[PDB]
Amino acid sequence: LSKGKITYQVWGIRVRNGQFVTSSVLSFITANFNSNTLAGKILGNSDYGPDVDIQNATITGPTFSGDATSGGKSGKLEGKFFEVSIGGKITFDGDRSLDTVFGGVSYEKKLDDTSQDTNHLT
Repeated sequence: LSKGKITYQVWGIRVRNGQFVTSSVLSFITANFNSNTLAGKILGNSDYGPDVDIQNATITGPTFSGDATSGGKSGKLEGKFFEVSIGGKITFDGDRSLDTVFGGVSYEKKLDDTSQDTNHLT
């Protein structure tokens, strides 16, 4: 994970009414391994509830973290990189019903991408 961009296709899980419900037209998260930045959005639905937005997260080695917002609440993102895959968790201290674990697989890899941005690959 030394350079390039990977755009992942991701799904979150929340608990609603004593069951696990998934999120989501696709949810992307993009990791830029040049600039060590990450961004994306988990799209919800009526059961999973509000979308999760991730602007300007950070990458260090095979780990990433940052802030997220969902339903007006701010969350703390932590996750890992492992077709390759990604997973993580987002905690919302102001409303813990928004807490979610997510995972995903690579949608598009550009390992020789030399851009600095976290715009999704298509």
